Amino acid sequence: MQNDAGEFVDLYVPRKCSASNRIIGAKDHASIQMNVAEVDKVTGRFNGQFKTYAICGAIRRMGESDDSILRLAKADGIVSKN
Amino acid sequence: GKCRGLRTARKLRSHRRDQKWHDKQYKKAHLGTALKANPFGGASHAKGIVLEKVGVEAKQPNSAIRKCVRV
Amino acid sequence: SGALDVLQMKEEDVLKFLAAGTHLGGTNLDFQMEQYIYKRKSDGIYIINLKRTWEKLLLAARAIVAIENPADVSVISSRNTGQRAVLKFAAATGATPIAGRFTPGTFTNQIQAAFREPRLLVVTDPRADHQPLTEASYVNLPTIALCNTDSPLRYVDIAIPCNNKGAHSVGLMWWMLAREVLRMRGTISREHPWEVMPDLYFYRDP
Amino acid sequence: RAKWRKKRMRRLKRKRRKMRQRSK
Amino acid sequence: GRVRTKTVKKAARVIIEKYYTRLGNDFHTNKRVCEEIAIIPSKKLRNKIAGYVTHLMKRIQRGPVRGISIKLQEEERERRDNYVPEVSALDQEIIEVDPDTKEMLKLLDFGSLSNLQVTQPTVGMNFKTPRG
Amino acid sequence: EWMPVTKLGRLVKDMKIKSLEEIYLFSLPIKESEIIDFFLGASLKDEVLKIMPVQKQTRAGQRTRFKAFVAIGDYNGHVGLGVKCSKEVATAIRGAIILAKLSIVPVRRGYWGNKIGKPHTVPCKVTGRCGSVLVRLIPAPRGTGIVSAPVPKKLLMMAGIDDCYTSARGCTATLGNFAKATFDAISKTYSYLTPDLWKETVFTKSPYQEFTDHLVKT
Amino acid sequence: VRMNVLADALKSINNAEKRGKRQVLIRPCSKVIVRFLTVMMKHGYIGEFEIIDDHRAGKIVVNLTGRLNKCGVISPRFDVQLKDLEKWQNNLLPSRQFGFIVLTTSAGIMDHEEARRKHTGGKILGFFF
Amino acid sequence: TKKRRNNGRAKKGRGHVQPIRCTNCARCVPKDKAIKKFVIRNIVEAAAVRDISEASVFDAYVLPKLYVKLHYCVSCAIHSKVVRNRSREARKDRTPPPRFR
RNA sequence: UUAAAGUUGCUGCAGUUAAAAAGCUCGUAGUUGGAUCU
RNA sequence: CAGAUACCGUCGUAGUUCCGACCAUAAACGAUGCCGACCGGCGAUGCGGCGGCGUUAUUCCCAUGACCCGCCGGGCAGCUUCCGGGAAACCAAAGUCUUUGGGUUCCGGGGGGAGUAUGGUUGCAAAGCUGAAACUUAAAGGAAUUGACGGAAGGGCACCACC
Ligand SMILES: [Zn+2]
Repeated sequence: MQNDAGEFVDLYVPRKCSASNRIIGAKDHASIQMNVAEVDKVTGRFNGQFKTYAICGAIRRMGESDDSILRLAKADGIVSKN
Repeated sequence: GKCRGLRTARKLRSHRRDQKWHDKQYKKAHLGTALKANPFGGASHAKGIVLEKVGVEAKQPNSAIRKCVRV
Repeated sequence: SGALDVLQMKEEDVLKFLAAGTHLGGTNLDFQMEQYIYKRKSDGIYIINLKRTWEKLLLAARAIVAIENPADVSVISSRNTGQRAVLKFAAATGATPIAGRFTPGTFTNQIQAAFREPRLLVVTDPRADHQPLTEASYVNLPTIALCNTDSPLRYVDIAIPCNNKGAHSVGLMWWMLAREVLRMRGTISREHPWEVMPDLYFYRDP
Repeated sequence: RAKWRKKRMRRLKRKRRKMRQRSK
Repeated sequence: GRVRTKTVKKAARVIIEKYYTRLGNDFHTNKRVCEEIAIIPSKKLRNKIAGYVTHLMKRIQRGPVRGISIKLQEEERERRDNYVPEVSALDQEIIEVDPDTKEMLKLLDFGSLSNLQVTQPTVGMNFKTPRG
Repeated sequence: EWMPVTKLGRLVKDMKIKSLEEIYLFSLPIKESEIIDFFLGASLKDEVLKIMPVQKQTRAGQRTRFKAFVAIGDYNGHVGLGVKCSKEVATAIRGAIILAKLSIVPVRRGYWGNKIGKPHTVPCKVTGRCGSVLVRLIPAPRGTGIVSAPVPKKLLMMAGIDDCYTSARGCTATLGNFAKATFDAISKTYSYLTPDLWKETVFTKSPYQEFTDHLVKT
Repeated sequence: VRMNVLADALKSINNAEKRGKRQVLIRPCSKVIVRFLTVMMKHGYIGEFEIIDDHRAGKIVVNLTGRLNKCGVISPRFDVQLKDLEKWQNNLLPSRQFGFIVLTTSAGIMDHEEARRKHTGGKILGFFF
Repeated sequence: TKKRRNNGRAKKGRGHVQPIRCTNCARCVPKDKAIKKFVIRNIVEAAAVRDISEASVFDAYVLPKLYVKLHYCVSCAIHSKVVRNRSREARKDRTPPPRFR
């Protein structure tokens, strides 16, 4: 990924699953990257910003991508406590 | 599966000794019956005297007469 | 709702949920839908937690709002009970509707007639709309689904706990999503109630 | 059938018991 | 047997979906509107299209068909779809609620609802089908 | 004249997407060969590995049809393999080349010992599996070359690998499975997690989201 | 019966991380298990863990970070001299840039590089990468 | 190669099952392998009921039935068309035939 | 005769259908053996 | 029946039954050694225990039984799954195997000759156990796929088929 001279010698840096920390390969066509919008505290309209989550095909074949995204959104404050 | 202890060397070596005899190359080389049945007796060449000229007909699908000699 | 007091669910909405029978599920429970229910009542019917339903509906609305092109979102319903509510959801927000039979190869076959490349997919039933939802695993599609207590959650990324069987419940659930999408975009005021009533989304037996 | 050949090979042995003895 | 073919059926469906306004129930008029528009070879093929057109227009009066799409029919079905009663089906003076749902609403700080009415649940716990 | 039909082709043809690794980063399926011809092009070279006749028994005799295996590579970290069956050999080869282009994957290269210069070998020992055939790749010292059979050596040279030890188990006489097992092992180099790739990922906007306005008006 | 409890400890952790789980329970606990887990943790492979007391052989709850490819035991505990370590690490480790062999020496339970620094051999407990 | 997961039987968790005789051959068949049918028929057929009630001295007499349990070997159930052959997947359908309709 | 032979397999093979788990259980030698002490 | 030393039928000896000694073999099969850990769901069933509305032993006291709804442990199994494996058929074990080590017993090494000869041993016998070689051979074999055929089962058509 880098040599002794410090130069970066990697063709590209792949993505990693937000749930299982697995590398998302170039032929993983069942992986998703999802944006969830952010709102204003007062008026409650679309601020213009979003938060991004990447889920891998193995995790969303397993049936656990619904709970994974809910956990990740709870961690970021988007979803209320319980 | 196979035993994997630290005091298993005798078991492993004896089993290998016993099971090598089921290898037909090993048995043929190390048994001694294939050395007594070899007309050359372990030599690469041998000398002999011609008794008769013979003709051996080939195995199918080939049809010919291979020309041999009895020695 | 990020614990915000403007995004909390109100009594006029809980009364709509109760009248449509949204809180009422089936006799069976999927093991990955267990966290969304409150309790099982005698006569063996599971009760869905309306607080959880509201949170998941708002998350789905956020996911929809994040799509820049309104037409990139495709909404699909196979059963007739959802066919009037997906043609009406698509007429208010601009999404692309598919009501009826889904042709296999819509998302994967690149020379067909009705070939499309959505950025987001919303379906009415995971069990009934299974072909559009598995075909989305070939082309990197996120999926939002309306889920009952017996609904599998494969290839489902946002599952909304609701009664997806009753016509009133389906129409109400599609009408609430459009309402939240419009109120999050900022085309509808959040104080005045919507002048469109849920009845426009309902299914009528001829 | 191998059952019959097994039966055949046993009659041969039973007869060779008689025709090949220690007294021979 | 007297069964049409995909050529005549396709041509007739196209004619109906493109020229709904002029076509009607009469055969001898639809026979004359087809010759004016569609470049069709001889009378025998012209008539088998214009006969299935007349047959297929009667079905439209009974309601829509799964083979054609008229935008005027789209407008009519949209007028049918834009139907809402004055009093909705979801605004009720009294809503019947089970004792178990009432506790869920209590956890939802909705214990002040005044349209609710807790009912008596069924006692016999018999909700399964007999086996065999 | 490239008239693209997918929205990835309409962004490649309009200079918006300017790298193949930009498409690889988002795992988007590539359905048009002109996208590959656009970026790699003059770098690509192909090789016909075998021509397999296959037969289908019928009432009136056999029915013969020919199968072609084609490998493709730029010798600089990209490699693909495609197979096609058709009634005529020329058509089979022409159609297999397209598939080989559409299968092109990147290859990760690493260092055996000290890290001086460009990477020359596989980053770690990797195994590929295909229908009774197992192919193992082991990193090798610089300058050793590719110690392998003639069939996987072609694909290993196409991919830019310079040094590698190889091992093979199973029926390797079926080169259709022998070539698909080494191609599988090469694909895994960008799937193996190493302490190099332990950093948190930063998410960049996808091209579909970034060129929304361009795609709407085109 | 249960022999080599550390084998069961390491097989449970490997099997859970294949499933993408965030926590694993290990029973029974043992001090060899704890030292091996600490060696794995100081290299950034598992993360914080916790021991539950039972007035018996306790148990362990381990947090998993998705950074583990394999962790395995070697049975029996072969004796390793400092001149035979290179062959072992060639046979067991996936590369010369990452991976560790865990040994027990008279200076403690460590990995194959600390053993080289301290100039000592020992007995091989296992490996992880 | 193996055709059925249950070996064509119902034997599970036991060693030996007592045999029975086929009704048609008198062939020994294991009881869990035999094809069994319970037949409840009428003594008189519909071709004779009209001639039986007119001669009956009892008003509203109900004619008796006949109860027979029949056991078949695998060969007779096939020859007598009691059991047919069916496709590989259909073989896994073990619902009784829709006769009760 | 060595490699090829991971076709003698300690590293490192196989035993449902291709060669192959003893009819079953007991039992001595052999092999292996749970926490726990600065 | 061409022939029947068979299949079909009429008799019928040993045997089939019991008591007491031998014999130690089966497609003795789940064609799958035993002990231990981890890895997905769902509904049933047999036993033991624990809890809970309500029916019934006729109108009541409690236990006790028969139903009903669940939970726990040990069993015989079943359905489903992109858990993973496999040449595949298929298997929640036949999984956790080139990312190769939990413990241990037995056993295999291309096809024949051949489970034969010979020696030993057990048995009244029949036989059981142990068990070669000379020689011969380029394949034998396992799964799955298209056809062809079936004295295998279901449908359809024809006055060059019948009615
Ligand atoms: Zn019979």
